[PDB]
Amino acid sequence: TGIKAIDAMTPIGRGQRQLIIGDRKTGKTAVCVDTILNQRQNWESGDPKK
Amino acid sequence: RERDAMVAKTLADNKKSDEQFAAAQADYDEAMTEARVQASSLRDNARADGRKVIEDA
Amino acid sequence: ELNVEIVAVDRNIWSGTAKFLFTRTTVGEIGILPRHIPLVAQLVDDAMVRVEREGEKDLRIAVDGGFLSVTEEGVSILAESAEFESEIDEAAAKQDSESDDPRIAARGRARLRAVGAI
Amino acid sequence: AATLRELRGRIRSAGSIKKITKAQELIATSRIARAQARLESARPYAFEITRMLTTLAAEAALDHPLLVERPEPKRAGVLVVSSDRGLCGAYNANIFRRSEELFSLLREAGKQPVLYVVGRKAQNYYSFRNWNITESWMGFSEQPTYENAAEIASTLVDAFLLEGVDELHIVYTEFKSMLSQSAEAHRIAPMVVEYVEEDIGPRTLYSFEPDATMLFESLLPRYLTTRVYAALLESAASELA
Amino acid sequence: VFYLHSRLLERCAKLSDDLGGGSLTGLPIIETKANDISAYIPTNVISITDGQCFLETDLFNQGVRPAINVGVSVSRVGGAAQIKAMKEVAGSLRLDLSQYRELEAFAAFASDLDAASKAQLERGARLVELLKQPQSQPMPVEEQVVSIFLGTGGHLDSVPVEDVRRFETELLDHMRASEEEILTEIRDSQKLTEEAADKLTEVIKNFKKGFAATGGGSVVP
Amino acid sequence: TEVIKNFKKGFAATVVPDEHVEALDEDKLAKEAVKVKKPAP
Amino acid sequence: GQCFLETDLFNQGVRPAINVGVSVSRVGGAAQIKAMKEVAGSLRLDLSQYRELEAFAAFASDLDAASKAQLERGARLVELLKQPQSQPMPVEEQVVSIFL
Amino acid sequence: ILDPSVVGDEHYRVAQEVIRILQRYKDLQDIIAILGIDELSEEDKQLVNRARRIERFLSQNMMAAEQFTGQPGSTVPVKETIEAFDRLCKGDFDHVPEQAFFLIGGLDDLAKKAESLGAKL
Amino acid sequence: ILDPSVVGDEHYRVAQEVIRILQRYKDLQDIIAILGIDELSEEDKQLVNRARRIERFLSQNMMAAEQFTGQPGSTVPVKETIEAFDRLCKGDFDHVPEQAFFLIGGLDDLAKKAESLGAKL
Amino acid sequence: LAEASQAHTKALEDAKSEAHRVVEEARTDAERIAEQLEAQADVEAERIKM
Ligand SMILES: Nc1ncnc2c1ncn2[C@@H]1O[C@H](COP(=O)(O)OP(=O)(O)OP(=O)(O)O)[C@@H](O)[C@H]1O
Ligand SMILES: [Mg+2]
Repeated sequence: TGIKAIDAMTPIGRGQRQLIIGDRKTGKTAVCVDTILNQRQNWESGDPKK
Repeated sequence: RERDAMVAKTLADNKKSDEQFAAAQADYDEAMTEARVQASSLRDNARADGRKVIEDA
Repeated sequence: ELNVEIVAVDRNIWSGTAKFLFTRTTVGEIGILPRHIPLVAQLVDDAMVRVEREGEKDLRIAVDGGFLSVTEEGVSILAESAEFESEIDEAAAKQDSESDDPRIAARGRARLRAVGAI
Repeated sequence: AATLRELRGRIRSAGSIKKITKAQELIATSRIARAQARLESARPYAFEITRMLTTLAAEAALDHPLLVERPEPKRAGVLVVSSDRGLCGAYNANIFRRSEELFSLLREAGKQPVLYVVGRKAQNYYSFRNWNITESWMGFSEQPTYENAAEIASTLVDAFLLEGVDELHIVYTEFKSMLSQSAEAHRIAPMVVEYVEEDIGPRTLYSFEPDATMLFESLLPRYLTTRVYAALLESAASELA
Repeated sequence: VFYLHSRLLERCAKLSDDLGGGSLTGLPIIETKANDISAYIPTNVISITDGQCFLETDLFNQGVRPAINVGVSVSRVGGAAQIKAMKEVAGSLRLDLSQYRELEAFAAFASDLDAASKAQLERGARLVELLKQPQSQPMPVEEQVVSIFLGTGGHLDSVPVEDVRRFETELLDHMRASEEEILTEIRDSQKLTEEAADKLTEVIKNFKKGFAATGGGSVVP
Repeated sequence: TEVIKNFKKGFAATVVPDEHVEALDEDKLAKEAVKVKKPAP
Repeated sequence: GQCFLETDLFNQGVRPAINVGVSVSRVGGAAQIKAMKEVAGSLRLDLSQYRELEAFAAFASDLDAASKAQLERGARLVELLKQPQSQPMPVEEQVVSIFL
Repeated sequence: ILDPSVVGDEHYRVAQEVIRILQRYKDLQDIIAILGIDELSEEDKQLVNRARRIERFLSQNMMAAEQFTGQPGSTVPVKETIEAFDRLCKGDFDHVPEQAFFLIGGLDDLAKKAESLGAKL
Repeated sequence: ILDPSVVGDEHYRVAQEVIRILQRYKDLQDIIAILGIDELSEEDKQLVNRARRIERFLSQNMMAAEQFTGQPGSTVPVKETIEAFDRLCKGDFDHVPEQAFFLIGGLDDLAKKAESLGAKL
Repeated sequence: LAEASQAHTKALEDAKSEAHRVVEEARTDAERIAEQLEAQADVEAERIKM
């Protein structure tokens, strides 16, 4: 995900479901958008496995 | 008189020697922290005008 | 040899063995050797206790508010305050000796006796 | 609605309070250890000055003002030793109960209590009751030094020798066995001459410079101060427990 | 409605190698009201998913951003979803943070604490400052490994708490510019061997003697 | 304001309590003593 | 606007039992004569801040001069607004009391 | 738009520090209610004083509220707001009472109401 | 069914003694964590040692672990467990190192594991 | 005292030399950072042109 808190404490694997749950204006969309943005290097690698 | 002046000069020499000894590390750290604060002056002005040119471009 | 026990109001200043304890009571200077008649005395305001051991060098302790007690056990010195020789800064010990407050001037004079001056 | 909100609010409030009180209890434990250390550190000087005072009184003129009781006792100066902080239990309340018992004992004998306090809690308790506090000392209840005790004892002995008191008492919490914090009233002046026994038979004669009476009268206020300091240390350890 | 959400979230799967080996990772989002995770739909989706990241408003206002409650957040996959370097540098992180949370009440009583307890307090403060991150700034895994190494190895015990973010930023900048071999072979080998750790310690020491704290002091141990 | 101050000129607003505590037992008031060794009871 | 009466304030002796912090009039000073509008200018905000300070300083060991002055003035103002039942005051006497 | 890219670094940093101080004050309010301001740290007491002054300086005499208090309203520019709250957060007004921050405008009104109380900015 | 009429008198007494010791250790754990084991009393430290020993002897080598380690799992009878924990509550093993209690079976495994670290009964 | 004085002047001159050696790397990494920023400039421009 690119977030140190998640990747270190609550790691998400390929095929897993990690609920993001919070009140409002707590940063849920930010977490998910950062996760999406973190795949930019994977896409640049061109490898369908990555 | 000469011998008493000699023992006094020896005491003062020991004291001043130990004081200059401490001042050695003192001014060494002073100079290197002046140097590293000068260094940290750079790498931010570079970041400053880098941000300025990135935004103006 | 004699057993010295210098105790303060809240701590044991020093304790050990000596061959000669020099101090100054309110009636004059005194020096205690291993065997010595039982005695109770009061040290002077600006008292300095000099302790002499066999191999070491003379301890020199400024004592403030002391009472000397020689017994069969040895020497026992009660103090309100005490300061060893190698713990006094002669600047404050000198500009306190010039003070107008009696007991603080006495303390300064004791520290000055202990550092070597006066 | 809005009842569950206030209930959750009270729950988080009580949780904060619980955390704070648990931390305060562990801190108080550590500081009890420290205060017991200070007490057992001040013990030796007390023992030695007591022994020297006994040796001096053996051959002295026992007519010192601090040693003879006065006909026409009109006033007793009481020193109440309380705390500055308030998260203790019935510590201050027990001190105040003992002090009221002492005041009602002193009014039975015609004496007028003159009140000196140590601590802010006693200040509050006695100003609320429109008392007359001659002197107050604050800020050294949890770590008292010998200089505070010296000041207190000098003021008390000056009041005793003189606008003048005929007795001197101390109401403080005695600390014993780490399990007994007991408020006690002691009489520090005038002292009572108690004869134990010859104990040792013929023994060596003690030399006194200049003589026994001078040293005795020089040691008596020092002994008062040592006892005031021991009382302060015991009360500090008791307050922490 | 439980069926409505479980039917949807059970289609996120990791397929077997016979089916191609593809995968679909789901990140469902649930908004709670007044931090009530015992509401109906929150309960359902907490029951369905494999792990939860709980985000608090209080943690957000305290400066902890992302505002993740690491105490209650959980991943049931766990270390099976980490590379070995991250699995190794972050194994001593959860217990450290729990100890810091237990000891937070003794912040103003460091002198009244065991030396180990004050060490745990300072380490936990550094680790809480280390898990902060700006918005829209994700880090590659090698840099997260280097950052959590800085944290849990002890190389932040000499940096002021209020300088940990800047120290980590500038150190990662330095390593991106100067020592690209460490990051490159962490990324390639997925582990942090002993020689990589040694070179990393060397670089950290040189940077520390180069780094300038905000209080004028030195971060050199 | 003048009227109020002239009125405060003549306005009249409206010791230790007993606590009804019983005397301490004299046996429990400790007395600091000087343990002399001379025989003279 | 609303005048919120409370049984806790009633039992405390505050009568009328108006909770000054949550009571309000949306018309405001337009519903007063100029004398009352000028003497009771920020009286409601003053009493609200006084209740806040009294709640905050419930266990304060020492307080600076400004906080203690606020507490004294607020206590006097609270005692000044108490009134018996069926005992009205003309508006000029109310102006005089608020001026006090 | 409370974002460093929109409002600037100083605006954002001052807002975040104000919010953090107010959050810490909210966390400490329960202890202060039950145990008192005395059982707090020196840092916590400093923060509580700063937070009371901050929460009073956030209030303002509004133009549409003159009908309720009789006091006219005030307009404060955003740069003055940011600089004033940066000073409050650093602690440059820890000697001014809690009042004189209440229903005022900028720093000039702060000075005037502080001196009307016997204080100096 | 931890009741004297179901399991017996000695089973119940041993279980209750174990539970008492573990609860006291739980109470002391926070004093140990914040202050340190050096601050505790003498009976306190003794109980801490005995309770760590009982904690570790409650562990076992499970039959689900034969796949990794390769050594079979223990099936300790009730009588042997009661007797072993009675002895552990008395203190017959306070000289044995802690590690001698991790993942073993009855008392024979305890002895053979202890003498592997240099400790007898 | 002779040794202490010569050690003081030696340490002083080494301190100044080390100050120079450090500001060297300072300005070097400064020009490198400026270069990285100018490099980001063209790509951030093209990302908007496209
Ligand atoms: N890691 C972060 N650091 C700093 N600011 C952040 C961070 N994450 C989010 N924010 C800020 O918090 C604000 C709200 O976050 P976000 O909109 O992502 O929350 P949300 O869960 O989508 O809430 P909602 O759906 O109610 O808007 C945003 O303006 C964003 O700038
Ligand atoms: Mg959103």
